[PDB]
Amino acid sequence: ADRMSKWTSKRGPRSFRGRKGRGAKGIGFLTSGWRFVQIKEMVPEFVVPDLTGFKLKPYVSYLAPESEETPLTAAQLFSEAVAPAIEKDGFEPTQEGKLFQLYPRNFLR
Amino acid sequence: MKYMVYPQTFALNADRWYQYFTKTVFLSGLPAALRAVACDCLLQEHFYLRRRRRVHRYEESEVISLPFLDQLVSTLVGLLSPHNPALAAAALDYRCPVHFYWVRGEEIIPRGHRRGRIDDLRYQIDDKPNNQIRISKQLAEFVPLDYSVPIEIPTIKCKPDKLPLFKRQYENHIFVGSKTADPCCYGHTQFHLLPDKLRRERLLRQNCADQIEVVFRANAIASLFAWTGAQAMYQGFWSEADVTRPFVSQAVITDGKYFSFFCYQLNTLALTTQADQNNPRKNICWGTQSKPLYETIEDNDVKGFNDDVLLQIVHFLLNRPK
Amino acid sequence: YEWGVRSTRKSEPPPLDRVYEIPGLEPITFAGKMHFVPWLARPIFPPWDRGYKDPRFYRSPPLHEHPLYKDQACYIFHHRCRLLEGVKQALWLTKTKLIEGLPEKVLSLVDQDECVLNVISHARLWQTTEEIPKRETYCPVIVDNLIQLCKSQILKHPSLARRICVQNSTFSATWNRESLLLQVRGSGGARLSTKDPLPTIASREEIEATKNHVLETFYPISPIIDLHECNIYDVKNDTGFQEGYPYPYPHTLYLLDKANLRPHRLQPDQLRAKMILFAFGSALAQARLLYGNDAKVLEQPVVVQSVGTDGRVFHFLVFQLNTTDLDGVKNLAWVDSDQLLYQHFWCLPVIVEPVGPVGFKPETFRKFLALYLHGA
Amino acid sequence: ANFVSWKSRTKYTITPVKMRKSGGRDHTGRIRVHGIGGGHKQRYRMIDFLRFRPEETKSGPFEEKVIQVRYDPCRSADIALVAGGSRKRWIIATENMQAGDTILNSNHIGRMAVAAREGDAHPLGALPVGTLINNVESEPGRGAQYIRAAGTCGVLLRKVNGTAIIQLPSKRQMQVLETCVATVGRVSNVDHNKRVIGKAGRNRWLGKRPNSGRWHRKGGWAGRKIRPLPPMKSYV
Amino acid sequence: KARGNEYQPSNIKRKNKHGWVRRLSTPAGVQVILRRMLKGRKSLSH
RNA sequence: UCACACUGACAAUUAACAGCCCAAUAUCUACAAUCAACCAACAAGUCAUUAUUACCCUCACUGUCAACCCAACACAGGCAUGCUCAUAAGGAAAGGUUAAAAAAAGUAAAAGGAACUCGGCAAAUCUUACCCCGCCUGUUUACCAAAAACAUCACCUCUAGCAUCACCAGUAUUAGAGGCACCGCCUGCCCAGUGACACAUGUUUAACGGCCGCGGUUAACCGUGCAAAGGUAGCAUAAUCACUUGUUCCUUAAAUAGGGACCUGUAUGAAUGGCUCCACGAGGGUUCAGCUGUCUCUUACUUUUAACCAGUGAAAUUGACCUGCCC
RNA sequence: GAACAGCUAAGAGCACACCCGUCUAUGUAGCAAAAUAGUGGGAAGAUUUAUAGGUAGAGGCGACAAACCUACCGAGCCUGGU
RNA sequence: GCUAAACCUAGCCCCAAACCCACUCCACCUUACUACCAGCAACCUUAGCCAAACCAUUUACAUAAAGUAUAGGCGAUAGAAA
Ligand SMILES: [Mg+2]
Ligand SMILES: [Mg+2]
Ligand SMILES: [Mg+2]
Ligand SMILES: [Mg+2]
Ligand SMILES: [Mg+2]
Ligand SMILES: [Mg+2]
Ligand SMILES: [Mg+2]
Ligand SMILES: [Mg+2]
Ligand SMILES: [Mg+2]
Ligand SMILES: [Mg+2]
Ligand SMILES: [Mg+2]
Ligand SMILES: [Mg+2]
Ligand SMILES: [Mg+2]
Ligand SMILES: [Mg+2]
Ligand SMILES: [Mg+2]
Ligand SMILES: [Mg+2]
Ligand SMILES: [Mg+2]
Ligand SMILES: [Mg+2]
Ligand SMILES: [Mg+2]
Ligand SMILES: [Mg+2]
Ligand SMILES: [Mg+2]
Ligand SMILES: [Mg+2]
Ligand SMILES: [Mg+2]
Ligand SMILES: [Mg+2]
Ligand SMILES: [Mg+2]
Ligand SMILES: [Mg+2]
Repeated sequence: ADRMSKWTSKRGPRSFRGRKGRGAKGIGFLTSGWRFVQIKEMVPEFVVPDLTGFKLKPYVSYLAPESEETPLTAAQLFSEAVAPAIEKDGFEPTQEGKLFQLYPRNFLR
Repeated sequence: MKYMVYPQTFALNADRWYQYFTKTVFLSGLPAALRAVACDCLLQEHFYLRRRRRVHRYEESEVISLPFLDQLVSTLVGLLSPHNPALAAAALDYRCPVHFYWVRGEEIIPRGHRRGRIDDLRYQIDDKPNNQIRISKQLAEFVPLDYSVPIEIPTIKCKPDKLPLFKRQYENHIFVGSKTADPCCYGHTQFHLLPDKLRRERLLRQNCADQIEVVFRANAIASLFAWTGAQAMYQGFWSEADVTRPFVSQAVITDGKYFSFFCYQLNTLALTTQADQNNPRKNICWGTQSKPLYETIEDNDVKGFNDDVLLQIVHFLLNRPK
Repeated sequence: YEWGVRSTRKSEPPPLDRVYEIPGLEPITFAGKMHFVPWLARPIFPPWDRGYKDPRFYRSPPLHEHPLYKDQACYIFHHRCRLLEGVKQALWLTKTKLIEGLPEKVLSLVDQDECVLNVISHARLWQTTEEIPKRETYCPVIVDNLIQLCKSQILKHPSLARRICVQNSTFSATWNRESLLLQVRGSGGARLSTKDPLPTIASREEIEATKNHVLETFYPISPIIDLHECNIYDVKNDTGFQEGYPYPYPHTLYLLDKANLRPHRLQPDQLRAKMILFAFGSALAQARLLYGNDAKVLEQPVVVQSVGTDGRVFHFLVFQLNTTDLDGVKNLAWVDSDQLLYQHFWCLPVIVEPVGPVGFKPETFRKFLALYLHGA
Repeated sequence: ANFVSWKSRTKYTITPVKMRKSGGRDHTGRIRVHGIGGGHKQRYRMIDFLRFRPEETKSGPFEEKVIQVRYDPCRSADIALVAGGSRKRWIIATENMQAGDTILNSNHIGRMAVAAREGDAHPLGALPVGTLINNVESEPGRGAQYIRAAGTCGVLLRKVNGTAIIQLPSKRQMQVLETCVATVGRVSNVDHNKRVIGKAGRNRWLGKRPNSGRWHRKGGWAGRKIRPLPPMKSYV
Repeated sequence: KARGNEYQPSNIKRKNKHGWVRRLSTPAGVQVILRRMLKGRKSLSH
């Protein structure tokens, strides 16, 4: 009966162990007489692109030049994408019916 | 503590493990009204039988596969009675458990207060066939006693605990279809059926496409071995007192469309190391590939029906006991 | 006396804040925040309604809104409907005669025991691993073993191959009395089907002479008393098969009654009543499928049998429907109650008495075989 | 202090409702009545004390019929389920009430007296003078409350205007309205007071803990009080 | 008899008696947790 | 570093074993378990659905180790379920040498078998009679008192005319508060005093409690005073202040021990319950046939213990001690 | 929910497992802040017990030991008044 | 000479001034350290030890005025303002 041990799935009895668990993020739900159904929609599908022809490497060479850091912000992005704004003389007001919404984290990473 | 062997398993390449735990020898091959009756029985549960409650995909193998198989078995037993008089006085048990217990090899305790002692690991098969037939007399021998068949047996160069086969302690039961105080102790054919878990569609969805037939083979081997061992123990034979005569058996498996048959020939019962160094005999288990009984059914009419499966079923059910 | 108890019922909500009774300002409630607050007033949220439909969390409409909600409450009948009076209620609901004796043809068709004794002993002791089995285990096993023993005689009678014993089979039939509407439902056991129909036992002379006697009333008890009163029932009849299906005509309703406990049983009288009702419903469904839905007198009467339940006690019922217009002539049924094969069985040896059944009689097996034959 | 009353059943069900014993505990958890607890499990059956109560789309009288006479563990007197019309309802059983008997349930106050059987029930306005009754109600349509134990039975004294004085078994006069319903005869389960317990086993099975061990000194209330009959209490 | 074993181990009873939920259900446990935090204990509840 | 389970790194355990649970509208659940089939009951009881609406996406998650828990510990202490009631599993009372004294667990006895002791108290021969208390069985001070007390079914006293949260989902054969404790004889007087019931100067005792003194004739009996009544039946030196080892018979040859009849019991006594009574009490005593080293009068033997060799290795206690006898 | 072998035949008797602890002898820093072997009462019921919830000090419970309520309860422990 | 004592930096207390902290990722009110579904939650004279030999009245938790007027079984003590 220690007070420092982190309460996990290796402390409580059968019922507690069965109900508790690790933060693995469940997939589907449970219904009927112990019949867990897996929902393909909730399953995390990893979109892996094709690496053929990728001339990049995970390590950079030492012969590259040194440059200062430029924190990219909204002002810099607006300045970079200023060609149509000046040519006029692309913006969504409500993104409720949008798939990849911004403020409400509807996507994953 | 003993390994809880399950005939209807889902492991990969479990056939070799089962053959090693049983010491068998697999061999590919074998040692108008009926067609209409089978088509009618199919179409019945497939369209005619009005289901009050809507059946789903999970409630399919338990509402359309079991009743149809039971009706087919009943019709076959009823139609083959004149040609086969041994089936008239036969006892058919609908859904009856089959248990058997045996020992195989040794195992030293790896860690604990029992370290350094030999503990003969045990096994147990708790098969639950859908329906089987029983006859007082015994089947013929087909294969004679003691056979060569130089094909060797799988070795399995690792601990048996690696494969999803865990240990559990409970009442050791050796049951065939009835108790020892019953004349209808022998049989011939056996019927089984895998649940929604071991569906060929599920295996195709994943990458275990080569295990489709392996699962059926392992299930049939386990069922036949449990049946033969229990029926031999019912006669008094066991490890020390080896069986004097063979206990041939037959079993048919399927999943809803594909059918395949498997034979057996129990030769010995001593699976322990105390009587295996001088036991050149070994068991045999024939089998065939899975063939489709019918392509598809349109509303209320079969498409590509198969007659070879029905002919093989008739040949298996007509075998008279000598 | 009002049953409910205030403490058990839903607790009455607190009184509304006195700020809402002022017409009409904006009461500063905690609606702006997303959590309970002690101070400030309490708002009045509107009735939220989910847009999409979730099968796991779907609420059905009330009884005042349905596709076929009828005003005439029809009383349905199922296997669970445990009658009160007994066989008289079933006779009144069916309008048929009760004859205490099987017909002559069935008894004459009779003109062995070791196999029956062995099967009984097996189903009662050896059919399971543990000792002292349960009714739920050996009742269907006994029924199946008896069916197999009766069917094994195909070598003698080659006409016994044109039949099959299904399992999950249901039926439906609706009819009027004086003058409410009634309804029945399928069973929950076995069912034997035949290709050709059964022969007519009683001739038209008996059907015409039955007009003399009348039904047996039971004032003040009503024929419903125990029947399930259920609205939204759909009067459209239905059977357990579809058009163009081999073995359409029935033969004997091999319904069973599991239940390991006495209170969960159906009793002899009520079980016979349920069997008679099921036979009448099946006969009416067959007649409606063959002829039309109009109320008239049938020319070719049908026959539907049914066997009792319980491994020990056994009952027999041979129905014979000949008229569909209830509201005239009537039907007649042959009953054979309290037949019971073998009195008691001793699983373990008491200390005197061997391990086996006692009080066995072969007449039960003979009657079972005769009922199975009938047409062959 | 979790204490939920098992009395949760709005619909009058016929099946024995699972009775959860109390043992003298209130909603808090403290004992307020000693001598309750430790007994055999029982199942309460919803009794229909209100004798007169027509079913759906009904109003006029309706006969009844007895089916069986069972025992009730929640009280001393036995019960007997009676079916009437298209429904059933548990009610208290009367003396000499065998299975299959007919029970009449009416409410029309006839001009003269009505010879009531040993089971039927009629309003006090149609009962002869001097007749044993039981299950008397307090107000019109209230429900039976008085005279409901085993063997208890009150005799009818007299009727004054639209009222009727009922002599309760305790030799107490009670004025009840004439339009109220009440059964006749005495309750079943005769010779109950003479039922010798025999041993403390049955007493504990019934659910009655032993008395306390404190030697309570008898004060003034222990003496015999030869009090007279109390005044007649009316409900009008 | 041997009364030295006054403690019976059980996680359900422990979590139900000295539980965070049971503590916050009343101001008693709230004040207890506040005092334990002011003191600086590493473990506030069980 | 008893002796070498102590440190840093290495990875098992893979679930199919049990949980992780059932979308609603309304309506059906009375014929126990005890092989449940005869009998046989009382403690009245442990397992079940209906038509419709909508749904045919399916095998993820938690523990799978061990010599293990709770008592400061590697503690002769406590722990339920299925299997065998000595086994296919589960362990080493002896670290070596000797038999110091004494103590504990056992073995044998020439003679008596309770004559030792307050007491038939560990010992096994093993079962019989007479008394006290209690009706039993059980509970009682966990951890010195386990009873003759607390309780128990029988009896009896008082209070309540009654629905929602215990009593109670009940109704003067019921519920609540109480004295004693079955069965047989039975339970005689009283409100002077307190309390309660009264509203009628009263009732209540199976409420708290009390039921005579003097002189004359061991005594019928006579006179007198007080008071509401002056101890009724029964029983007896008792579980009963002192007198009291009472009178007397038996029980031992030897009896303040035990039983059988008497009360100057001036302080026994009838629900503060009195006296008998077929069963029973680890409750308290006596005793007829048999005994066991308790004794007469003890010894010999085995084990732990005891003495030396090797090590871990301390408590309470200590003012310092160079620490004797007689008057 | 679970437990109660077997023998003679009713809150019957002996007796396994189990609940309780009348005596003997060891110890009181003992193995143990209540232990060890035998002699013992119950062991089909008013019995024992696995799980969870409820009754807490100006109190709860009590088949009354004015006993018990986390090893010391004629009335606990800790915080501040100490 | 074996066992054993010697080292100030960490840090703290008393004051001045000034009003301090609370989102790398995720969980955090159910069995906190748990992603995922249909109910009521707080607004209550503090008491007491102690002193008066006990205690039942009573007793506290800038400077001067002044411990003055007053209260106090008129006493232990309390106690301001202009
Ligand atoms: Mg009492
Ligand atoms: Mg008392
Ligand atoms: Mg394990
Ligand atoms: Mg200890
Ligand atoms: Mg040793
Ligand atoms: Mg030694
Ligand atoms: Mg001697
Ligand atoms: Mg002496
Ligand atoms: Mg002496
Ligand atoms: Mg003795
Ligand atoms: Mg006693
Ligand atoms: Mg107690
Ligand atoms: Mg004690
Ligand atoms: Mg005790
Ligand atoms: Mg003691
Ligand atoms: Mg007593
Ligand atoms: Mg008296
Ligand atoms: Mg004396
Ligand atoms: Mg003596
Ligand atoms: Mg006793
Ligand atoms: Mg030494
Ligand atoms: Mg007993
Ligand atoms: Mg005993
Ligand atoms: Mg006392
Ligand atoms: Mg101090
Ligand atoms: Mg003082």
